[PDB]
Amino acid sequence: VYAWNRKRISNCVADYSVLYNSASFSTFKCYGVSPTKLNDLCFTNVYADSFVIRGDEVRQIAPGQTGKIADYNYKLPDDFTGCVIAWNSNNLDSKVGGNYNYRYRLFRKSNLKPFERDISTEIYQAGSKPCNGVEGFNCYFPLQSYGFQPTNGVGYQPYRVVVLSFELLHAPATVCGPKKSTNLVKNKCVNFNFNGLT
Amino acid sequence: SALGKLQNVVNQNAQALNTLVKQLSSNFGAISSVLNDILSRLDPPEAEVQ
Amino acid sequence: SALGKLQNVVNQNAQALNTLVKQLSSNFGAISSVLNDILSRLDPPEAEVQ
Repeated sequence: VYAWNRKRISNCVADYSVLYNSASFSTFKCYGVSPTKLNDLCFTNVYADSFVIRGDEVRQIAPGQTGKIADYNYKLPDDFTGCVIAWNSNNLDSKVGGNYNYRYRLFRKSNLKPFERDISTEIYQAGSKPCNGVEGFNCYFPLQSYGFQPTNGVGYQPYRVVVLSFELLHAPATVCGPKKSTNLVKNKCVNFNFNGLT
Repeated sequence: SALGKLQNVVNQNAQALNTLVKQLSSNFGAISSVLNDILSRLDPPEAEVQ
Repeated sequence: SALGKLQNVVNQNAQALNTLVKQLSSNFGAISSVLNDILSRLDPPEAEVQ
């Protein structure tokens, strides 16, 4: 989550109906757009932000949330449009001895901007005493690992979260829905849909 | 500027119409100022609010 | 009460200005009538609503 992966999606036709109709996702929650209207609109600036978090932290992947990974790992803007996708991954991203490959930023001086990534492995000064880049008393590494075990209860089990981020109509669009194009008629009153513009 | 009294009335009426037309471009706190965009993007429970 | 006609105009203008000032002390359903108190007591998602 501190180094969440951002992938650009462009120049493709996207069928979001296979995402709504799939029951694999525990949370399929969209904010600035209806989930069922995604096949009827055209988009550009589509971004997929992929990371792994806890079970109780899936509420913090939302606009306007106060939280820990919201402030120091992954921040969403107040005017965010898109969909947050979360599904349980205890069968894949957990080990009986402890899966420690997923890390979060426990310590930071200030909250992040929306869509800001911090991968800097610099030390934090948690006390009055300066640390000088060396661990010690009140000097801790900012990145700490999750202790994922399959025997743990819900709320702490690993969840895979993908955030789809869009922009609405304010640019030429390259990602569209599976709606078929009709022929054009001249000099008649029609209700048209040009790339999501109705 | 001889006929300024009539031109003031004409300008005031045209300016009032222009302001009234310009006010459609404001979203007033909604996600968009275009009704078609809201009706094509959202379900009726939240489109009702917008 | 000889000059009541001018005094009414002066009183109405002063009273309208005083009422416009006193409307700032009303919260209009918000938690406080002061913007600084709202900005200091709440996060921007709810401070925006207030």
